[PDB]
Amino acid sequence: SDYVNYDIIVRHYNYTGKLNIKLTSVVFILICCFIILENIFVLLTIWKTKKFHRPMYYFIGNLALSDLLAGVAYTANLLLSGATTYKLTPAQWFLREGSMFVALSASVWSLLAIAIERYITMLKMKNFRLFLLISACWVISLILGGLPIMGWNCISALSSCSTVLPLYHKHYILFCTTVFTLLLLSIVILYCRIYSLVRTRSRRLTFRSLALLKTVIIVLSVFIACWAPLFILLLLDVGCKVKTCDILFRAEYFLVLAVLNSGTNPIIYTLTNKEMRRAFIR
Amino acid sequence: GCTLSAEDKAAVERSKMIDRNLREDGEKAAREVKLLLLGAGESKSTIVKQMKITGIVETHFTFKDLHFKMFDVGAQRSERKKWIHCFEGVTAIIFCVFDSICNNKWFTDTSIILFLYTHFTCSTDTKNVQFVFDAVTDVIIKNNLKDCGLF
Amino acid sequence: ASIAQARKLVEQLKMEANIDRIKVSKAAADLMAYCEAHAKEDPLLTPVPASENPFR
Amino acid sequence: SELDQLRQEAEQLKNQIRDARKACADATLSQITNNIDPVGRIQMRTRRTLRGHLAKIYAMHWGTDSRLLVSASQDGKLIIWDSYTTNKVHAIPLRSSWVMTCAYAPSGNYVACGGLDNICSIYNLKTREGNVRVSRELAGHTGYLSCCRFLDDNQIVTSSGDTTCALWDIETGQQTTTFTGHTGDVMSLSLAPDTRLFVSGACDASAKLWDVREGMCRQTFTGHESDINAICFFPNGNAFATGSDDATCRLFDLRADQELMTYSHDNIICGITSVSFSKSGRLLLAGYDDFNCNVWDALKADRAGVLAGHDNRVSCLGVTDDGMAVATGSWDSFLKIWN
Amino acid sequence: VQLVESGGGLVQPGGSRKLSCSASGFAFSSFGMHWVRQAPEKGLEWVAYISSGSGTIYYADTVKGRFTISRDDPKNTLFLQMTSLRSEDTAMYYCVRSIYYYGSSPFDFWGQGTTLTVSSDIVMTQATSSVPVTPGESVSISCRSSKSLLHSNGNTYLYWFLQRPGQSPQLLIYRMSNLASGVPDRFSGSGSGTAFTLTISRLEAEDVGVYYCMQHLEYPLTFGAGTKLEL
Ligand SMILES: CCc1cc(/C(C)=N/OCc2ccc(C3CCCCC3)c(C(F)(F)F)c2)ccc1CN1CC(C(=O)O)C1
Repeated sequence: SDYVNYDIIVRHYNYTGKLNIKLTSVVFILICCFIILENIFVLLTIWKTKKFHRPMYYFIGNLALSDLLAGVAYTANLLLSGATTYKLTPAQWFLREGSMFVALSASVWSLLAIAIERYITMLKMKNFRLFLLISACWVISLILGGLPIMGWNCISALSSCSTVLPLYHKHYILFCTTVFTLLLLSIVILYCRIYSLVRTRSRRLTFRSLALLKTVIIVLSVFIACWAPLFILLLLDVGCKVKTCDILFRAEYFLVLAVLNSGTNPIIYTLTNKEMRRAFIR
Repeated sequence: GCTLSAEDKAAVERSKMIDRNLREDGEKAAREVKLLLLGAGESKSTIVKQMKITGIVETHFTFKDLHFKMFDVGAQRSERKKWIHCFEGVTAIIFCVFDSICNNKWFTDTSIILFLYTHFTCSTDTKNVQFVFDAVTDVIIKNNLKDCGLF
Repeated sequence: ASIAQARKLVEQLKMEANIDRIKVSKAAADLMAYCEAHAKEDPLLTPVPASENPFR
Repeated sequence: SELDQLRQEAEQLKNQIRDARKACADATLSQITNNIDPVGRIQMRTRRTLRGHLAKIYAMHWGTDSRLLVSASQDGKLIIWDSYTTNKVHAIPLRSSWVMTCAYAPSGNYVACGGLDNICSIYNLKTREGNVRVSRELAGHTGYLSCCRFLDDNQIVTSSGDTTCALWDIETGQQTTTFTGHTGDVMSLSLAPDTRLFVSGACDASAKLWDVREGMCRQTFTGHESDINAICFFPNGNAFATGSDDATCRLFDLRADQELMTYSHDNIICGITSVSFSKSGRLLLAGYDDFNCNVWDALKADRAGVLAGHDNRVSCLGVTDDGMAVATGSWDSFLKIWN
Repeated sequence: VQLVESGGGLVQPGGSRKLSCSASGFAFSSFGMHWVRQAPEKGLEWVAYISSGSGTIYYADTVKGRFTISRDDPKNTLFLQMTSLRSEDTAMYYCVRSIYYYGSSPFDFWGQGTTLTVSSDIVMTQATSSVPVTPGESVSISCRSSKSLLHSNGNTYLYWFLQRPGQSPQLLIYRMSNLASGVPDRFSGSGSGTAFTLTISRLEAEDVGVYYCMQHLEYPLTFGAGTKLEL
């Protein structure tokens, strides 16, 4: 169309079943404030400690920045959507959707960057991979983000829309599910391999302690604890038709679990590091 | 680089060649272990003979894909710091048989191997090589864990 | 033994005993003079236009 | 018997010298000289960053044209640089990796170095075959080797932990003079502009002034509490500045044979690793354990205009003859040019 | 130090020939090499180049694409391969030694030559083809440029060589004012951009020959006619 006609919103909310369908907002805003404070604090501490100007803390700072972006995008989607949608062009609609997807993508990719670098460092020993990996993360996130404007939408074939999001074909949802599964599996296998390597090379011959499980369990458990419900809900959404499942309307509460990871992350990647704690001491 | 003469580009090339050779040497030499042997007055050569063996005298042995270089400064038995000005980053220390050694600020996180980690040496205890090899491998593992945040 | 050491110490101190000294204010004037005299060729103290610098 | 008499004579001489010095302590340098405007805030910034060393840097030295530099580090290398274009001109491999000092010949033909091997080596730069080769090796000190400085193409002077310093003849290879008298390890030295005198500081907390031609101790200097790490020499030919492990640097004048002024601050509780002056004697530059190189004034006793860029300890710094640049090396393995 | 080269003779039209040069006495792998030619009665003329490291190669516009230059570092020998020889190419060919860093002297050693027989850019012009001279008198030579040879970095890349009757050329003055090692100190030369003069004091014997001026600002490298002193 012209991308400015107002009948698209009305028609799609009508076909969905939400046209006639705030304390939560306050609670979520406080959560986002907490997230912003955490991530700013992590960045500010890494900057002002010269012993920390090494690639590891650079990757940690990247994850902090990605969390920072996720928070503000969540808040903007909380405000700019809702009753303000009917009086809003489809342009801002696509804007909101892309703004929400890109930051979550960036966070999940930055996790994999940190996990990949650690595994290489366990190659026993003692400026290219750094920029290559960080740029790969950000660029692929930006590219996969904006595809809603690039000709994928149910504006032409109305029978293939989505209950949670009125203007996405199921193909977008399936694509995102595949990439998420891939990344999660890779992170799990990388950390289990690191632990297995140290466990093999030390506890094979008696010499003349580890406590490495205590951090792998925490990292893996928090990750899988937060992201599971949203992933399973988006999968379940595909197998149901419109005006059919009453649980598909309940996606208002599952998003906070996804956003809460961005506030859990600084605690985990800081407190298990003792030098980082004694850096926070002053 | 359009405002370079014909003679400036030749200088640029030879600088690049020098850089290449420096990087090769550094890659070659980044994987060797330095050990500072110490000990009290005639408390030390018994080990120095066991591994098939003015100025700093330094010995050299190899074992299981690790290049080892050991040094001796036992001539100066007076309280020594004008040699600790330069040994600050050593991997470990080897005794043979103490407050100043293990309780200093530059050695805050520097293990020390001991002979009476602890061990017992006898006439045919050739395991004195495997022992030091094992101890240094353990030191290296701790170093790597501490660097990559995983500890 | 220590007789030679003590004798050498005494002779060295006796040599150091004699010196044609001056007054501190004279030293201060001389240092302040050497400073206020040769200022302008001390660039790390005085700006130099960027068009005539070998280090941009 | 004579020991007690000589002790009493030494005590009398000490009292006489102390009172002779007190006879001229008119007032402090600050009091007579309240007529000085502070330089103000002095800010420099990295123009060039030199990369290529792979370990800690212990020593550097400028060439006398103000464009070439030599530097030494524990990766067993000795590099010569073009600071205008950042080009590398030469690279020289050393026999022993425990080096501590280096020098460059005022004509451009030779460099030198040394350390824990008890030897001082000499290198010819302008050969007809197109390489760098060793010309000489000097042997005869008993402790380690601390500092050296050419006087011409045929004379060098060198200090050791023997508690001795020496003068050599490069053509033959023998000491033509020796200088004995300290008690602890001599740690540093600086040449005068006319190359007729020198100074040297040691572990026994003292200093002594020496004359090359005759060869006996002239003057001595007390005033610190721990050992002396760094010593440089002021443009007049009458002054020299120390920097010690009690977290202090001090200034002086030889003709008045008494200390004048200190340079300390409570926020710094570390040791000074290096010092250096500036042409007018208006910019004392001192490196520190605490990772950053300060910039002190000289007469008003009060400022430290940091040169903060380095991520580890600073070892060495020096200023040119035309006076337009400063370099610093560090334990983080980088060299940096500043103005 | 020595540079001995061989591989000369005469060929039929068309045809081909290879030449070689053998070095001994210095560190051959840190230098860059040149080939320079001279017709049986004319001046000098440059041919090709190769750097230390084998990264750069240059060729003269007259025979570019029909010659070839290459080296072999581990055994210290230099080659030039050339094909389809025309009737013009009859000359003597030389090998010259050169090194570049801040302050080096290039073109400072020439070989002994080798004879072959077969059956826009800057201009440099010698003043006078021949001058009559008398022992003991100060004398002066001059050639001239088209463009300015002076650069923004502050140098002036003009050179002077001398050739005694029956020998190889010898370096005298490099980068327009600097005197080479092993040269008696009675020589000197200066000039203003685009105009230059070489001057000698207390004219001696064994200083008969032809004086040449070369520029080295941009490739190609160009020569002048020559200026012969008679005695
Ligand atoms: C509550 C409804 C809602 C839902 C969403 C969604 C679905 N976000 O999903 C992010 C994501 C990011 C990344 C991935 C993968 C690909 C890249 C690598 C990481 C995994 C996935 C995935 F799917 F694969 F899991 C999902 C956005 C806005 C709104 C708010 N709308 C309700 C309406 C209103 O309030 O009026 C506005």
